[PDB]
Order: sequence, then C-alpha cells, then structure tokens
Amino acid sequence: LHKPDVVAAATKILDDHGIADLTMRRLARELDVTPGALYWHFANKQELLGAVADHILRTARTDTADLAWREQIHESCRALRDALLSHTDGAELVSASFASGQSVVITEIVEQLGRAARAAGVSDADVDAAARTVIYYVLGFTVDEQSRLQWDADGTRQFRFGLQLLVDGLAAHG
Amino acid sequence: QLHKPDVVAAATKILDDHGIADLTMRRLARELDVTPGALYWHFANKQELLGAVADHILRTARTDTADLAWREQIHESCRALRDALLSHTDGAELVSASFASGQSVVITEIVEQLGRAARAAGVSDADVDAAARTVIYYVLGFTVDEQSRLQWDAVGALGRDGTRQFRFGLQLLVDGLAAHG
Repeated sequence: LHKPDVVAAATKILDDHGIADLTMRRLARELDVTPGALYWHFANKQELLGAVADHILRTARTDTADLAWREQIHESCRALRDALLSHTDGAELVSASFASGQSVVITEIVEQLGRAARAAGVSDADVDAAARTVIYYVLGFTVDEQSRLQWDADGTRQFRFGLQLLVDGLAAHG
Repeated sequence: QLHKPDVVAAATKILDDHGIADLTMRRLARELDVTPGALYWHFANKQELLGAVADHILRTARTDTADLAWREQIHESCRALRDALLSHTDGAELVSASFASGQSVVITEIVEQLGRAARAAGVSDADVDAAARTVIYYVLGFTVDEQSRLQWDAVGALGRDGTRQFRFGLQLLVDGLAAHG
C-alpha cells in the first residue's frame, strides 16, 4: 500500500460520496484491503482527514513573494477558496483538519497570512490571531457557500468584499 | 397531544446530551415516546427541525443595542451570538447549517441588525448585507473551530483565552468597516 494511493482513493470517496462517508472502514473496502493495513499510514480518522486536506490544498499553496501584503492576503485567500470549492465538502473537511491540528498546509497558509499581518503593522503578539481571523472568515464563508451550492441543486465578489474589510482592518494597525 | 415548544426542547436536550449527529426525527420520537409520524405535524423534515432548534438556541442571542454606538453594537451582538452558540453541544455547527439552509429566523434577524451598524459606519446600502454576512461568517468560523477543539479536548481526543482572540478579530472587522467612514 503506497500512501499517495491511499490519499487519492480517500479523496475520490469525498468527491463521489461526501465527507460523511469518508471513514477508515470505507476506505479499506474501496482499496480492497484489510482495515488494519490503513493504520500503518494513519493512526485514526483525524489523520486521514488531515492528509486528504493537505492533498486538496496542494493547489492552494501560492508564492506571494513579490506581492505587497494587501495583495498577498487577496491571493492567498483566492487560492484557498478555489481549492476548497474544487472538492465536495472541501471547506468542511479543511475546517475540521484546521481545528484538529492535522493539516500541515493550512498551518503554512496561516504563517503566510501572518507575514502579511506583520507587514501591515500588527504587533508580533497578535500576528497569529490576525492570520486566524482571516482564515475563520474564509472557512465560514466557504462552508456556507458550498453547503448552499450542494443543496440548491457574485460569490467571488462577496468573498472579496469581506476580505477587503479585513485588509482595511489590518491596515488600521499602521 | 404534542406541544411544539416541548418538541423543540426535547430536540435541544438530545443535541446537548448526544451531539448533532444523534439529533434525528426517529431519535426525537423515541425520546418523546411517540409514534414518529406525530413529529411530522410540526416539522416537515430534519432541516426544519434543525432550524427550530437553531432559533431556540439563539433565543438569548438577540439584545437591544439601539442605545450603543455602532462599534459597540457589533461587539455586543457578536458576543451574545457566540455565547449562545457555546451554550449547546455542536451549536455553532447547527446554526451554521441552518443559516445556510435558510431555516433560522433569528440568524436572519441578527444579520439585519448588524447591517444597521454597517450603515452607520459608512458602508453603502448596496454592500450592507455583504458587510453583515462577513461578520457572521467570522463569528461562525471562529466558534465552530473553538467548539470543536473544546469538545475534543473534553474527551482527551485533541492532544486558551477564547474571548480575547474573539475580540481581536471582531476589532479588525470593526476597523475595516470604519474604513468606509
């Protein structure tokens, strides 16, 4: 069992069936393996969801070297939301993995947002809080949006507006 | 006969005791010791039931802020909202999903109330609703994340000045709104 195959099969369960069906027992069945084989790669569901979040966020990683802080926030957040919207229940999966401490990639995006907050003038003690505030808004926005798209079956402009409130807010620390 | 207030209350107790996943129409009927069909006289489906439970949870969240300056209105409303969500197991998640499905009347009222503060701040009428939703999305993302962490940590499955962190994000939003002044 190669870890990237496990992750890619877990991501297809999510896409085809939703976050609820993404369980270790179900993944084992789709890979045609004894379930114990999966616990060589993930100690539990929360690590599995973390690896799937890191995989769907591979395209959320964005180089904001050579962008001023305002533009880095906008771009980081654009790429994050696009990645989340690219998979069924993507925003919900990333929210859970952020809350569990199990996504490496979301933590990197936090640190990048924190470098932008720092450049705007936020004190070092508050940088993390500032970065997280942006993330909460993005996740809240996108969970809501996805859930409406999935059920009821200018988004970008609304998304950008709310982000701009935050950027104007950060700029009040200068 | 079944009194709708009693049904909502029973549904809220299942939520508190067992979590959002266990709040189903079949479980609710079992806890009330009634035939399941009786609940369908009060709610057509689980989303309507969750909506009523959301409005019940958010009963305490509404406060009259008319006497306050717009900044303090946003602070007062959002604190009351977070506190109501934290008062019930999975409350922030349940209110999120009900806002998204359009089934909570109280959250719609809170958003309109926040739109009045945005308008004092100088946000244009065309953007007041986006401004108000922006604040809500922050409060919901913050509080879903906070409550997941607290719930996991209480079962030692996680491996913190909530309030000060909450206030700091609210203040960024307020300062961003004021930038429209």
